[PDB]
Amino acid sequence: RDRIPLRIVRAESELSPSEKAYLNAVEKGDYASVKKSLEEAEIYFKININCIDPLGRTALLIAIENENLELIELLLSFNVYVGDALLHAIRKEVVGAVELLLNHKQFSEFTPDITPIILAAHTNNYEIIKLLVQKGVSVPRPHEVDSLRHSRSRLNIYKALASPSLIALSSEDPFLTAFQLSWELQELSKVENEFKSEYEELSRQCKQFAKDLLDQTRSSRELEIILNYRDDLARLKLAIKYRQKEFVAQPNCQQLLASRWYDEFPGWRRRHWAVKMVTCFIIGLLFPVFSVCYLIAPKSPLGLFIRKPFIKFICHTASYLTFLFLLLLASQHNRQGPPPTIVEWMILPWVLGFIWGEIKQMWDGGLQDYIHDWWNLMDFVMNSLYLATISLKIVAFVKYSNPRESWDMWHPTLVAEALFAIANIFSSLRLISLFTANSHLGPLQISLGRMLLDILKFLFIYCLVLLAFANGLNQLYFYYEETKGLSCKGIRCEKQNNAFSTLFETLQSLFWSIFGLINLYVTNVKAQHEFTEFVGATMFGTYNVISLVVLLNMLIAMMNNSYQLIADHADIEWKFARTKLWMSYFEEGGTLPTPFNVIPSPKSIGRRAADNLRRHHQYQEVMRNLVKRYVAAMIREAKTEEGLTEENVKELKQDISSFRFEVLGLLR
Amino acid sequence: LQISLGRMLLDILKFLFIYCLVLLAFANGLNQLYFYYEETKGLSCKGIRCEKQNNAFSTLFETLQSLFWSIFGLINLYVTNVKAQHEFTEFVGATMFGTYNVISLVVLLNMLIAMMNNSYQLIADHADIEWKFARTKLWMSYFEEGGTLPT
Amino acid sequence: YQEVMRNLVKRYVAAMIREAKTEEGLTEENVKELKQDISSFRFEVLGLLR
Amino acid sequence: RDRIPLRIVRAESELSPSEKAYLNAVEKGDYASVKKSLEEAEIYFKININCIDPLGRTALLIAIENENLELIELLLSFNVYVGDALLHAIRKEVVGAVELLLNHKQFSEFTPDITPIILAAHTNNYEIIKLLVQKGVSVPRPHEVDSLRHSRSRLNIYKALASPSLIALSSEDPFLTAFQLSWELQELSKVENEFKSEYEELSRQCKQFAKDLLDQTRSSRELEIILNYRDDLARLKLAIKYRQKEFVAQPNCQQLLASRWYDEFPGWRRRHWAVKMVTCFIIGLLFPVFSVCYLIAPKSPLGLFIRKPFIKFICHTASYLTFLFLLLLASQHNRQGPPPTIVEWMILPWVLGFIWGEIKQMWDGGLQDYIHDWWNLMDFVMNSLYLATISLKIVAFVKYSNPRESWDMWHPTLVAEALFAIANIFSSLRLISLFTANSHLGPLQISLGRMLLDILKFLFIYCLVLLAFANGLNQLYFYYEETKGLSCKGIRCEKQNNAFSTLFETLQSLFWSIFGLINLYVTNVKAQHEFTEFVGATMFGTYNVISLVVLLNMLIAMMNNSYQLIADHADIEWKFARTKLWMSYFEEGGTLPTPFNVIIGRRAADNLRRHHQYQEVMRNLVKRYVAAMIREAKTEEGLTEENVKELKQDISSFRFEVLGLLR
Amino acid sequence: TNNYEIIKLLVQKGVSVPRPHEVDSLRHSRSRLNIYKALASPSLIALSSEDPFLTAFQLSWELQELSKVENEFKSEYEELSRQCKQFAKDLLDQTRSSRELEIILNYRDDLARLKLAIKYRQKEFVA
Ligand SMILES: CCCCCCCCCCCCCCCC(=O)OC[C@H](COP(=O)(O)O)OC(=O)CCCCCCCCCCCCCCC
Ligand SMILES: CCCCCCCCCCCCCCCC(=O)OC[C@H](COP(=O)(O)O)OC(=O)CCCCCCCCCCCCCCC
Ligand SMILES: CCCCCCCCCCCCCCCC(=O)OC[C@H](COP(=O)(O)O)OC(=O)CCCCCCCCCCCCCCC
Ligand SMILES: CC(C)CCC[C@@H](C)[C@H]1CC[C@H]2[C@@H]3CC=C4C[C@@H](OC(=O)CCC(=O)O)CC[C@]4(C)[C@H]3CC[C@]12C
Ligand SMILES: CC(C)CCC[C@@H](C)[C@H]1CC[C@H]2[C@@H]3CC=C4C[C@@H](OC(=O)CCC(=O)O)CC[C@]4(C)[C@H]3CC[C@]12C
Ligand code: NA
Ligand code: NA
Repeated sequence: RDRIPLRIVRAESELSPSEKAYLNAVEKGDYASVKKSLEEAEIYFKININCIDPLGRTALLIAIENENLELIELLLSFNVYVGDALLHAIRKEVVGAVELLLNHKQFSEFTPDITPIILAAHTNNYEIIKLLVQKGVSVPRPHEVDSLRHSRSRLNIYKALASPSLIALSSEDPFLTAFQLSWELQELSKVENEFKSEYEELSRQCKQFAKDLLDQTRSSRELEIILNYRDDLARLKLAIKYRQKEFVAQPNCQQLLASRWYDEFPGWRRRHWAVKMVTCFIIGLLFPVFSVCYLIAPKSPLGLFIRKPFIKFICHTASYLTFLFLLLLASQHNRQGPPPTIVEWMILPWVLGFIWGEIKQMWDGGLQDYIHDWWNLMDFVMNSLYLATISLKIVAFVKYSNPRESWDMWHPTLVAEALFAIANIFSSLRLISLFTANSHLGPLQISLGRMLLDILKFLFIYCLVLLAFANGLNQLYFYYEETKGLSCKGIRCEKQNNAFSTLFETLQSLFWSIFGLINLYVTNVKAQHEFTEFVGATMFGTYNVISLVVLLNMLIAMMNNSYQLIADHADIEWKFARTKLWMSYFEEGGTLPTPFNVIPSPKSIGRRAADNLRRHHQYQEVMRNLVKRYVAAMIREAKTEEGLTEENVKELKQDISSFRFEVLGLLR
Repeated sequence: LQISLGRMLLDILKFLFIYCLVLLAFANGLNQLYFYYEETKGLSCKGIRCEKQNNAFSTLFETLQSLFWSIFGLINLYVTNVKAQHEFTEFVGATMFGTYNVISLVVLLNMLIAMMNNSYQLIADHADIEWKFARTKLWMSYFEEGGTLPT
Repeated sequence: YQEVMRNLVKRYVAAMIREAKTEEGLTEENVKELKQDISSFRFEVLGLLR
Repeated sequence: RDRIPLRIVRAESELSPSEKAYLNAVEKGDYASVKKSLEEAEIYFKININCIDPLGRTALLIAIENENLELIELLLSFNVYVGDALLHAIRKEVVGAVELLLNHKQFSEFTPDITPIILAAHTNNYEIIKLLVQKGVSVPRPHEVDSLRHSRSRLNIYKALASPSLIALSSEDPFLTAFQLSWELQELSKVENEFKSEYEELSRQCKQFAKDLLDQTRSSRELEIILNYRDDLARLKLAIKYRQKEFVAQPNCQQLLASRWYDEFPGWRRRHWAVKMVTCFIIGLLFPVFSVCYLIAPKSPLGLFIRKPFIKFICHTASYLTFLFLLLLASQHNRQGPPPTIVEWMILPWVLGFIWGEIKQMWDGGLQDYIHDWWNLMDFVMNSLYLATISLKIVAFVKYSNPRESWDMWHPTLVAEALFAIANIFSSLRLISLFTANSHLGPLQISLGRMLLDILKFLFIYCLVLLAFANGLNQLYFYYEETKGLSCKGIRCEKQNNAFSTLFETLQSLFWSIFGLINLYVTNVKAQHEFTEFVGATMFGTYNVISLVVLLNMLIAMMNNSYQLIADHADIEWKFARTKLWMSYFEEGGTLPTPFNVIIGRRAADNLRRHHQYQEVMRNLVKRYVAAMIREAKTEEGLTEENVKELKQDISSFRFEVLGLLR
Repeated sequence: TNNYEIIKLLVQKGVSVPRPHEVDSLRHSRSRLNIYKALASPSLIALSSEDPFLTAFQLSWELQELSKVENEFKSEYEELSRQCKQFAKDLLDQTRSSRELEIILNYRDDLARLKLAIKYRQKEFVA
């Protein structure tokens, strides 16, 4: 028509105008008119007590929303249907919920999984949670042997258990509850792609709660009581095990790890940086001097001097540097390859030292925690190529005796030299992993290492573009141009005669055509077919546009967004890996670096219950202090939020209005 | 503008030490693989800079020049041949040179672009107040007497 | 110089105490102040009328 | 020592504890204890009335800060030294300043340039400004024939004049006041390096005020009364003249300009885009048909057809496209050259049309507004190369008669062909300036054009790096090499024989070595000097690192920050240039594109009628605007603490009055 | 808390602060950071300082070079040094009249206060 008719499609019963006067009496703060209207309401005919608006509000709630406790005492003095009014008393953090605890299909606003203590934990109010635990309320355990209720109810249970007040109260130790809950919520967010950000939010909440308990640690003996609690530094090991990147790199914790890392050094971190370079240089030069000791006399000044973990790092990395200067020296110095040089004879204790060090590293931690870090996998590939290299040198020495250059092209000396060179690339890229100790080159290296996983998602797409244009240029050019009468037959050849002939040759031609290293005369046919040459050069041109312009600048943009997202969490991430580095040098069994790891390098009971009860009650005493001052601290921080909702004005408004209705009731 | 670039230089110089260790890495590899495989001293010109590029991976210093100039498009593929017939060492050497070009030109250099995107975003907030500090360091070196009558 | 700094510290302290007022954010404890400024007045007037 | 002592270094007098009881009688709202203590204060024994805290807090101010008007009436009933208390009544927007207006070296908190109406304009409260204009208060004019007071006082005067309530009140028309003040504050921010962001902030305030008056225009006849007010569309021409990029691209004004741009197309902007391409294609094909008319009969359907400005754009740009397809056709077709082909005989009316069009464009607007836009300068260079081309063709035809290739190397046919080709590059890059009409290719082109000025600041640094490494590589390679036997002698040759020989050759070698186009055998010496070859290749290497690894990625980062700063304002600043494109086709005298370009008391009655009509419309807009901003002052989603300081005394004074009536 | 009135109420009774330098470990660095956090407030420097520009400059220098010493608590001492560097600019902002500004920027205990400001890297005092 010309107009639209607006009618209430979903009908509401509404209420008798006398009932509207009763709900006008309440919420205005009338202690007189509500009492008069309820005494009238005893007579059944005039009005009903449990009257409900078309918009919620069944009488009792209005006395909670407009926070007035005398009307709650008046309505609970009568028989008002409570229903879910206790839960509405929990949301607003009204501590008049005592009056709903101590005393006394209908459109419940809440999902029916909600018990009072679940919604008490969601509001994170310490007082109401203490008021509900004192009566005794349980939570269901989450594990299982129609579908929205199950995942919603499990997320409400984990959302309730992850609150820092059912972990401050009702936990034997809140650090294990925060750590194990952060683990179960993280690994639970990986299970369900749906509800991913909510379980990640809860795991971030548990990871922040533990740092906010560390922040309350004064008097550093308490910090050692926390970080030594074995049910060494067992708590830190268990914190690094659960990836608690904010528990570690608390500034209190790094004081403990930094002093532990600097045993006898005095004000080492106060000296000049060039003096630090001189001390690290001359300690790095004397690494066989300190490590011949601890084999002669481990109870000695030099034997106790390498037991200090900052000196273990300079001895371990200094030994590794001399291994690398010796590999620099290897290339500056017969098919029957024997001891080719004195260099290799010097190399074998270092290589057996790294193989022993990686097997010894795999004897503790397991292949899961070993295979989690990428540098250990790089050590596996490196040392595997060292075993292949020395095995092909031995096998090359036996059963071979002498053409100069002519050889089998799979002669094991050549494969030994090639795998040796690849193992030198992988061996001398380990110095990058030495950057996490430095404070300037540290966070940079870990930000790049964090962008690598976003690059490797991108190169898949590029590999499918390579398979695409490789199929296309091979298919078009394996008939038209083929040369078998040529001398050098590859892209490498100075002439570049065949590029797209075969598929592997085409993959090399496109991969090298990322760079400016393959010329156009590549795409010419020895015959005279200008159509297939033009189609092939257009094929190669759109490859260069999609790869060089379309995708590589998308990779730049992707690393711009990823590096923006990384550098926020760079400092707290760097220090977690710096502790991982530091805390691998605290333990004994791990001193005496690689050439001295196995041999000197060749010239070529009621007291258990007493300590458990001692340490247990001591730790629970410290926890009692930390949970006390923590709950006081967060309650303090609840007050300061710099924002006032509209229901605070709703509280002041009735504070004035009920006082008006009472003074005017006493004056008239 | 000049002071924002001067501000980004200290973040570049932290970056080039990583690249120097990558140069040390692939230089150790390509020297170690190509010092025996090929040599040939019967050349009129004998380096990368020559018109034919005869020996590039032969010496460590020659390999450092070959990788550094292979950042740019200035070193051709026929560099990685062997005068003898060893297709395996030529392929492993060209794969090592290829992963050098991927790590240096595709991953390392665009990470440097991203790093200068974040650093230049962090600098240009405090650009106006830090330009004028250096402008008064320039101005206030001309207020005193004893420094007039130029060079 | 101490007279000039007397003037600057005077008008500076006045300026920052002026800027403490205009923060565009009220914490909840301000409502905790107004609520007791009504509540004590309630329990005093009701103490004088009863 | 072991401690550090803390003493009050800047000591002041401490008020007598009775005076502390008097200043504790105020700040609580006592209407009884203040009155008793002041009646006691008439006796000079116990308390002086004008008592001052060590922290401001004069007795009167506390009654203003804690906003209580009855204590202001009580203190002004007595003789309290007011001083600067009126100004403190202005800051808090207390409308009890009436009581300080109608009635009645000391540490003034304010700079002594501050009159009441300047600080009334800084607070932007309409009511207090109306209360001070009704008494009659003037502002000093800013112009001049010890130094902080002068620039601070001028910035307070311009800060007061730029407020949208001394422009809503006290201005004959607030659009000229907003436009001219935005101009004077922008061009005043360019004068003073210091205080740049503050005058730019005030000019942005004036530029927002005008758009916020156009937002109050309902009933589109009012919008035409505003946008036609000549003291055509004179107010939009004057708005584009003052770079009011937010006045233009209000959504109300772009409907007037869009409907003006579409005269007799009923709902053109609703059709399918391919149908739009067909209509623009066949109107673009019939350009000579519509433009032979308006020469035959300008009072005719086809003569009035080309007077519509959307059809002028398709005829002008379609004619320009056929000029460019004809330049494509020129290269697909004797020292003493003629007008050699039929092509250039066809070209000459096109070229004389553009020269006439640019001289005709320079007859109106002046060389300042003409030289402000860059495409007009590009037209100047293009048509200058056209004059040089045809002049060297005519000069080449006379006094020359025939070696086919062996020529002078400066022979005017070659210079004519080279300048003709450069003029074709410049001529066929004008199609990019056709992008502002399109809604998808529009804001992109203007964002790139706004990054160009940030690129050109960067290339001067790069030119100094070129002079640096060019001085080095020339200085090192001038001696060691100079192959003067080679058949081909430069970088462009097949062998690249001498590249760092001379300075110009070195500049070409480094510039082309930005790209991968110069090999390494360039840096050899014909002699055997490995040290100078290595130092030269290290200099060339550090040139490649500074230019390609540091300098060019810094340019990428710079364009990342600049493009982030541009794309916030990209859409509004696109539409300003789109109305600069649109509004150049509204006027007559400018039709008939390039090849067809050449070949009395009633005045006072209309001035009073338009003047009183426009003042009535502005009466309505200022009324509903002031109502709109006073509505928006209420909703700010933030309460300062002094609101709680108002409610707390509104309870406290009521307490000390009820307790005064019951006891 | 940076409240001027309560600080004036406590200085009038006479209260001292320990000096930070010395010849179990959380109390020492936490107590040191509370002492420097208290001395860096712009009301102990408005009161209880002979001249607050030298106190702001020298405290910004000791808090910056103290943040370089301790890698832990780095952002907190940098925050306090930024607070001291903002305080000096917020005292310049209160300079009305050219003559006063020259009294400040000529105070040798030339332009000695500008030279001493550039010496302490006060990039917001300058500009
Ligand atoms: C598809 C999944 C991957 C992501 C999607 C990619 C988006 C689609 C890519 C578009 C296809 C590439 C264009 C066609 C290639 C081509 O023409 O290459 C084919 C040939 C190139 O020369 P040949 O003909 O000799 O091969 O084109 C020509 O004949 C010459 C004229 C064409 C000019 C090309 C204009 C396109 C602009 C591309 C360069 C942009 C540079 C950016 C810097 C300003
Ligand atoms: C390690 C510390 C530094 C940072 C970490 C770097 C991350 C790991 C880098 C991955 C290794 C590089 C890939 C291997 C190189 C290689 O294959 O090079 C080795 C050869 C290249 O040709 P040759 O065999 O002739 O040498 O590979 C081939 O045989 C041809 C088929 C392989 C195709 C490569 C596909 C990988 C994609 C890389 C290009 C991406 C371009 C991006 C634009 C879209
Ligand atoms: C100065 C104002 C401009 C801005 C300031 C620029 C910052 C300073 C620039 C540093 C100087 C450049 C380095 C020296 C050039 C050079 O060595 O070039 C000189 C030569 C290059 O080969 P030649 O010796 O044959 O010339 O160096 C060598 O001999 C080979 C070994 C050096 C390896 C260079 C390692 C530096 C890393 C630079 C590449 C980074 C690539 C980034 C992608 C990962
Ligand atoms: C080929 C060999 C002979 C040398 C190749 C490596 C060296 C040239 C450089 C490259 C990386 C540098 C390393 C990078 C990082 C560190 C960590 C850094 O250790 C610290 O920061 C000390 C701990 C602290 O700072 O508290 C100083 C030494 C070291 C190993 C550097 C030692 C010198 C290295 C190995
Ligand atoms: C793709 C390469 C080969 C360039 C093609 C040459 C021309 C045919 C193209 C280049 C730019 C195009 C122009 C770019 C922008 C416009 C504006 C546009 O005009 C409008 O938007 C109509 C007004 C409106 O949309 O309200 C449509 C035509 C036109 C001139 C285009 C016409 C066709 C042009 C001249
Ligand atoms: Na390992
Ligand atoms: Na023009």
